[PDB]
Amino acid sequence: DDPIGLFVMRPQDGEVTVGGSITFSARVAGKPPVVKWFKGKWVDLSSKVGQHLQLHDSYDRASKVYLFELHITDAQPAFTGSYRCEVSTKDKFDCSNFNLTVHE
Amino acid sequence: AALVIDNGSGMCKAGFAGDDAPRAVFPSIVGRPRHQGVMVGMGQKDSYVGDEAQSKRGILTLKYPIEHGIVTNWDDMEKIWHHTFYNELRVAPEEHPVLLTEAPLNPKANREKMTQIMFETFNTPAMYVAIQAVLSLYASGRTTGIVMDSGDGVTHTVPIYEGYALPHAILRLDLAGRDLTDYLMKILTERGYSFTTTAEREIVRDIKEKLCYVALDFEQEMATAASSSSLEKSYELPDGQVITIGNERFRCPEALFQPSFLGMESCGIHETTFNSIMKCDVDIRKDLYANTVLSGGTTMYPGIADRMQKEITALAPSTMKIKIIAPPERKYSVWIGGSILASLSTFQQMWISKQEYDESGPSIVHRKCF
Amino acid sequence: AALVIDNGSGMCKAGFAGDDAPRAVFPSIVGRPRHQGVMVGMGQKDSYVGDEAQSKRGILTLKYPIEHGIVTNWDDMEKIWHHTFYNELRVAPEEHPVLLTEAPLNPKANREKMTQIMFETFNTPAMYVAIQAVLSLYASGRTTGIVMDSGDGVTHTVPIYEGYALPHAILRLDLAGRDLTDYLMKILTERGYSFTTTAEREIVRDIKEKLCYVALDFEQEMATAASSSSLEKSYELPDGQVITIGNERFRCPEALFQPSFLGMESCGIHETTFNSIMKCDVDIRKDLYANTVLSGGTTMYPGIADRMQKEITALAPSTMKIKIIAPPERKYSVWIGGSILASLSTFQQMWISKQEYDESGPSIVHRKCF
Amino acid sequence: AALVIDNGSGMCKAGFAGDDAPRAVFPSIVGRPRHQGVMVGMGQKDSYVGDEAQSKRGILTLKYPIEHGIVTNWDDMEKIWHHTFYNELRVAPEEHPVLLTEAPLNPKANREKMTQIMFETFNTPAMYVAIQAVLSLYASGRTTGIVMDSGDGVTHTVPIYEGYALPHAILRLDLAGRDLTDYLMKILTERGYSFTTTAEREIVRDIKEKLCYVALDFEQEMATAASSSSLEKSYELPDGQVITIGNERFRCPEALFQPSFLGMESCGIHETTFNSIMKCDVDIRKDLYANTVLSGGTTMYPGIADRMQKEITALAPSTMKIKIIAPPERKYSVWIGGSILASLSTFQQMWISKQEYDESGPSIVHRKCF
Repeated sequence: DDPIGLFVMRPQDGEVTVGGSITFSARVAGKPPVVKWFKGKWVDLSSKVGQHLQLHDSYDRASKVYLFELHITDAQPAFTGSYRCEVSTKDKFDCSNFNLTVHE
Repeated sequence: AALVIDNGSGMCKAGFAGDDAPRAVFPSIVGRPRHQGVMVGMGQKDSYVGDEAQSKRGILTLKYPIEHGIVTNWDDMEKIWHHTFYNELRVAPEEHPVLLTEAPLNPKANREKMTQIMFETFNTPAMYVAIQAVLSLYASGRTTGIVMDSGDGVTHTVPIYEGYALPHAILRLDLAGRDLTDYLMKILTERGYSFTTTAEREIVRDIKEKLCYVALDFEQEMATAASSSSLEKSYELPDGQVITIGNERFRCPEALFQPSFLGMESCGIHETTFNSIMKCDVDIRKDLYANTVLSGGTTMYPGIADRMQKEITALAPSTMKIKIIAPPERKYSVWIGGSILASLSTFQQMWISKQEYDESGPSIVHRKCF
Repeated sequence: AALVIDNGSGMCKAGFAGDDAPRAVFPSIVGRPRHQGVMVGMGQKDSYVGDEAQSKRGILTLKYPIEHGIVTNWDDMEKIWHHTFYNELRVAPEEHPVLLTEAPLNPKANREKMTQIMFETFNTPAMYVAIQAVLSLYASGRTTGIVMDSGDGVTHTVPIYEGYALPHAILRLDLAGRDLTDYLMKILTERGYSFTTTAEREIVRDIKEKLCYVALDFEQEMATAASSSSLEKSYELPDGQVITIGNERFRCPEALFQPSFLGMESCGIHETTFNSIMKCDVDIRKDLYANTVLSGGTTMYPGIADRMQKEITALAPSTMKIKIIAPPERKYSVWIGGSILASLSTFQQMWISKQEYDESGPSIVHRKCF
Repeated sequence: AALVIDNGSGMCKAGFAGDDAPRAVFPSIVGRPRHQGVMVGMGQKDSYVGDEAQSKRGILTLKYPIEHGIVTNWDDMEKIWHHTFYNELRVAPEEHPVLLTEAPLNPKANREKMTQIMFETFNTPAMYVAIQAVLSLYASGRTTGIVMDSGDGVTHTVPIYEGYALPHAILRLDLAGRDLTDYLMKILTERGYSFTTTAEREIVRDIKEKLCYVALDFEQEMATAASSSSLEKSYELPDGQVITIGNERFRCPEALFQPSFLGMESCGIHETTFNSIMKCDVDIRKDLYANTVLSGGTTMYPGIADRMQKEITALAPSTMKIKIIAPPERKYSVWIGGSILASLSTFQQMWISKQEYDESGPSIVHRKCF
């Protein structure tokens, strides 16, 4: 098909209302992989973490799969746009593209 | 024209470049109502910014966005900046360039994020970040000397010789007016008065600003405290309660001189100045001793210049006379320096353009400036 | 031998130095007959002191001599001291030295007056005043740790490292069992039971001591309070009335954890411990976290140690496991420390002599001891 | 039998002559209790010496007896020496001769006083003082070469040809590991971590010893700093806090190479080595380039030997190859040279004797030896 990347599960597109909360996640197959969340090409979400954005990382022993989560709360209209998820491993680099839309 | 904003802890100073005094000065506090209100027709106003908080202080809980020269929460800062421009200045950032002030030995993240918020949160054609010690020096009108900069946030020392910088010689000291306030509230309890709330915490700060002073000699005033006649003064609270303080008032300012009372190893403000000078080269040491400049919010208390003068002279060689210049309105000197800096023709090319930021990114701040 | 008296709000603990437990323990209350009695042959007894008051509680109005670690009325204290020596101890102050315990961050006047009353009101060859947190540590036998001392009067935190104490690190919290009692009486009214009298005010305190416990998780027990088969218990009053409480009793202890219910800004007991630790140096922090000691009247309720352990571990880094030592008879630990302290040979030299007091004056208490 | 003591800033190395490894090694620090502790039965102990100070580091304030190869306070040194002979060695100076090591270009007063303390404070039949660079050479077992000696105190260069020493060619450099530590603590603040206390100052030094390394190419690693994958390594503090450092970690070692970062005009370690060689004659220069020897506490950082070889070969003509010998356990090499020197038959005749000291006086130290 095409090479199969580091994501068992790719981030998914979603819609969020004003004042609501939306969660996006990425799964990586089994040193632990490092994930960067980007708004546009040059905006790093990790430096944008405050009341509006949270980052959560978890590891599950049973499946040997790492789950990375992006948490958005009180999603303002200003958050509408294109978001890019990048994950790096010992031997591989990979990225995924998804869009967040805020209505109202 | 241009806009200059001085963001030290506890206060926000803002105004237009080319002006002697800032348009608006207010405390840097963000407050939220901790208690539920049971009424109909209330604004609700999730938070209050600036002096608005001071009036409605009892209901609210007060949070300081900047601690020890470090911004703890960025969104609160954004509300403050929003408040400074639209609420008082009544101007658009797009129309005017904006100058911000930075404390010495400050972390990299604070400068990079601050520029990122100004370029994207507010749309500004250009902006610049400068060090607090150098702006005070321009307000003074002197290009050579040593600047002692202390405020609510953190005490900083930065010697200046003919336009050259000496990074090794620059010393950061973790002493501040806010730190003094914690010492002060603690000292009141021994006398039978206790404050455990943030709202009255500022009340002692108000007390400290005018009632507190610096003793010429700590041992001698404390010694004469036995016959407390002139050492006791009555202070009136908004409550209506009356507070009287004696030897307690002068010793709080003493703590800057004596960090031991606070419990920290680091040397006092006068010793730190010596450390910066010792680090510096022998050729430029003689002018620095007589060129001492005092700036910041907590340098206001009377007797600071006089106590520093004897202490610096005592530790230093008697070979050269020691002169300290601490002019009135020293608190506003940093903002004033910013206003003059913006005014100069050469400086405008120097501003970090919006255009430069978009390609290269937030990391250019360290690359372009000091 | 020597005499040791532990004074905290609500209770008096006293006994001979060098013994396992104090000779007599009774509540610290002064009560006067508010109602005029119409009889002949009545003693009249203008005031009643101690447990005697509890027996005749309905007629009398009860006043606590010590509020928030502060003695409101000095002559009431004198009556209780008289009562402790002459009534239960059956000893003369002249014969034995006397040790007293004092709360941290306590006003200067209380220590100076207390010695003045002991030297002149009761004659004694020597006396000494010590801080409550250190004595509790002695009962433990531990030389290093952090002591959480909360009594009926005021909650105090005092970290100790290898016998050395940091004054800056010591934090005073205005939470107490008596404060909890006011909360408790307020909470009972919603159920449908009302107490507006000091005499039955103590009755809820009695209820609080055994019936009230600290929930492992506030949200989960309250959630499970919808169906009550285990939460509700029946308490029998002296009157003969039956009182049943549900989710109401566990939340009273919760307020120490959650000052917000009380309406005060100051952080809960677990946060305060963190504040004290943050103040302390990085090198000594690791031992302090696992050396937590619980002492005082209000630390009696079950589940306190378990709730504190999870909360401290959550806020603190996961790198070091946290140990909290809360042994049984923790309430009497302060007195025990006092009895052991008196017993050591070195300590006796350290006592403030009657002879020293007459020339130098009452002000020497601060000068000599901490 | 004889005793050999290697004294340099930050560490004390001691043992018995004729043995490959020293019996006891500990840091050279004196610490006093800055905070008054309140307890009964405390050992007190006005000062702590050695590793004892490290354990009780938070309460104490640490002062180094030796700065830049210069002893700041003589009494503190005496306590250290007392500590080494009695606490770990468990031997009497009267019974065994004692060998001490001296830094090059050191002022005359330190050598005369050091012998004076040894003969008067501790009774010993004989003692000798030797230069640190020559002892390292003996440990190596090489007759001719150039010795680069850098430690916690001061960097020293001493070229040796056939046992003959050239006084003019000897170069002293003011760069040291302790100096690096100040740079390191200063660099941590930009990241967002601040250390202003001597007790945690040591903690960064601990970090520096294992975490820090020397880049083959400074410019290339810094360039690759943006993609921080392997550059950032986690560190654990006694506090429990976690520290991560990236490009910051390798630049600290760089400072020795680049004094400009520290602001000093004096040239880096590789250029200084060149100056010693330039000073030397044509006949002996060719072997010296191939005979470079590295020794001392701060030379333990990995990559130093590879970078020095690279830099010396580049600056030096291609006409001859450049070999640098930097064996493992180079830090302890000076002590071993001292132990081997004492064991040699010729050396025992060459001892400064107690008998010799008393008639002639302290001034014989310069007269008798180099």
